Amino acid sequence: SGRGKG
Amino acid sequence: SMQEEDTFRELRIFLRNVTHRLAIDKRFRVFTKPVDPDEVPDYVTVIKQPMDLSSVISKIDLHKYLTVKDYLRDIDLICSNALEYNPDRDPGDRLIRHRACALRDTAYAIIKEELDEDFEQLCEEIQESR
Repeated sequence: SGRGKG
Repeated sequence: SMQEEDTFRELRIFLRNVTHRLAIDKRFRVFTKPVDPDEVPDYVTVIKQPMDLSSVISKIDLHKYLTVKDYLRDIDLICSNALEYNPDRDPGDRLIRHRACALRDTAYAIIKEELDEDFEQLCEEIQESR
C-alpha cells in the first residue's frame, strides 16, 4: 500500500 | 541505598499510572498496539524504530526508564512516528495525526501537573551518578 492506513 | 531503589520504585509506579491513563483513553487505542503489518505493509519501510504503549508498559517493568526524560523520549517517539508516517491528506490521516499530538500533550500535561520537580531532579542525578 501507499502511505495512510485503512 | 534502598532510598535510590525506593525512588526508582516510586518513579515506575507513577509512570504506570500515567501510561495506564493513556492506554484506557479511547482516543489513543491505535497507539496501544503495534502497527498491523498486514493492514499497513509499508509502515516498516518508513518507520525504523516503532513504539507503542504496550512496549512502554513492558519497558517500565524491565527498568528501562530511570528518568522522566527517558519515558517521555518514547512518548515523543510514538508521536513523531505517527507524524512521520501518516500524510496530511485524508480525514483519517488528520484524525490519527491529531490523536498523536494529543497523546504527547496529554502525557506532558499530566507529568507537569503531578510530578514534583525535586523528585524528577533526584532521578536525573541518581542515573548520572551510576
